[PDB]
Formats: sequence, structure tokens, C-alpha cells
Amino acid sequence: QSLGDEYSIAWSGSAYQEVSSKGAGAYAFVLGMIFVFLILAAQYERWLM
Amino acid sequence: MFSKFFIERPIFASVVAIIISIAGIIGLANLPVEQYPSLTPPTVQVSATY
Amino acid sequence: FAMEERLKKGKSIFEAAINAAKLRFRPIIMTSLAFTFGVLPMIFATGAGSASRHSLGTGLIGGMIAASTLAIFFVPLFFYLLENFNEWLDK
Amino acid sequence: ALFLTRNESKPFYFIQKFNDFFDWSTSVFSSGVAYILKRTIRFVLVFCIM
Amino acid sequence: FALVLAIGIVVDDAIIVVENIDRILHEDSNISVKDAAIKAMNEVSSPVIS
Repeated sequence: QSLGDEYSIAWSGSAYQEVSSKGAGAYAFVLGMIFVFLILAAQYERWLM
Repeated sequence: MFSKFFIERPIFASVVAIIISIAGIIGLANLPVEQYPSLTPPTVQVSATY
Repeated sequence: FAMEERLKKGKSIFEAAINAAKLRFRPIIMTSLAFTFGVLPMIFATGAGSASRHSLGTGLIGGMIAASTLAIFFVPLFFYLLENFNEWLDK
Repeated sequence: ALFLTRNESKPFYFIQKFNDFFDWSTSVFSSGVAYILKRTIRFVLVFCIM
Repeated sequence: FALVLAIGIVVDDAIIVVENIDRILHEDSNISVKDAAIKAMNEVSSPVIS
């Protein structure tokens, strides 16, 4: 708002890491459970349990 | 006999296949897409001034 | 299949080869044509990168045709000739 | 094993006609094999020519 | 490109197993559908693994 025309925002350290992280693995946690669901339905031999 | 353990347990077989498929889609998303593998000879340039 | 017929089923060298042929003809052709059809749109593909696709297509389609037609007739002959030779060696 | 049954019947006509032509080609192949087997040497020469 | 060529190859193994199950199913009315699979596997395991 106050430095937009001439100044450019830049980030260093942790801040650069956080802004550019675009981190994956949000789905990972769900995937872990899905994996568990499958290894279990093969032990149990029943999809429901 | 390995074949028949599966035949007696369809769910077990299905589970193994599903796991293979899932790992497959995770892998597909992760993999880079290029036109060709690297076939280009690597090049180093030495420059001098007289 | 022929080897099984000559070794454990109990058939002549000549009969094994033709009874092998009648039983295994359907699997061979099925699989052979599944491949040929799989590589058919290569040879017919037009667009960017068409030339590479076409070349790969032509070699494979022709090869498979030969393996599915000519080879299937000759391989039995080889089984006979070779197995007959093996029997002669045993004597 | 779980899904296939012998109860099934009435495949489509176009599929049936193709299968019949296939089953006649099966006999042609068998007859061809028999002829080739009898001509052990003429056909071996053909292989060399090829 | 390899994946395209693969489509044909990957179904080749599967076809050999279900082709034989069908044949056994039609040859023998008495054989139960699962018994077929076990019997078929005995016959085709060597062709597939090879």
C-alpha cells in the first residue's frame, strides 16, 4: 500500500522459504489412512471392517 | 500355489492392485515431463582475450 | 505345450506339434493382434512428432504380422526337427 | 473366478461371425502345420531363402 | 511411445489366463468356475512367467 509504485517486496530466510514453499503433502495424510484402509481390508478380507 | 492363495482371496488380490495403482498416480504427478531424455553432449566454454 | 505333450502327456513328436498348434493358436493370434492394433494408430498418427511415431509403428506392425503369421507355422517344424535330433542323440 | 459364469450366452451376431471365421482359420493353421511337417526339407530351405 | 506399445503387451499375459479358463469352462460342464481358475493357472503359469 505505501511502497508499491517503486519498491519491490522481497523476502529472506524463513520468510522466503515459507512464501515459495508451495508445499505438497496435504493429501499425504489422507493417503496414509487410505493405505491403512487397504492393508487392513486385506488382513480382514472384509472391505467393511 | 502362489496363484491359488490369491484365487481363494479376491479381496487380497484387489488390495494389492489398488496399492500399485495409487503409487502409480502419485508417481505420475511427481514425475517431470521432458521432450526427450538428456541426449545433448555437455559443453564447457573456455574464453580468452588477446 | 508341445514339450509337455512329448514329455508328460505322452504323444508322438509329430502329433504333439499339431495338437499344440490347435490349442495354442487362439492365444497367439489374440495377443498378436492386440499388439498390432495397439501400434496401429502410431502408423496412422498425424500431428507434431508424427515422423517418429510413424517409423516406430511401421517396424513393429510388420514384425508382429510376420511373427503372428509366418512364424507360427514354422516354429512347430523346428520343434519337430530339434526334438527328433534329441531323440537320435539319446539312442 | 468371482465373476465369470458358464451361464452366459447369446453373444452379439457380429462377434459370433468373427469367431467362426477365426475357428475356421484354426483348422487352416492345423492343416498348414501338418503339410509343413511332412515337407521337412522344402520348408527348411525356405527359411534359408528368407 | 513405450506406453503405447505396452497396451498390447500388458494384456497379453491376462489374455492367456482368461482364454484358457473359458476353454476349460466350455470343455467341461462339471468343473466349477473357481476350480477352473486353479486348473488354468497350472497350465498357463509357465507360459506367463516365461
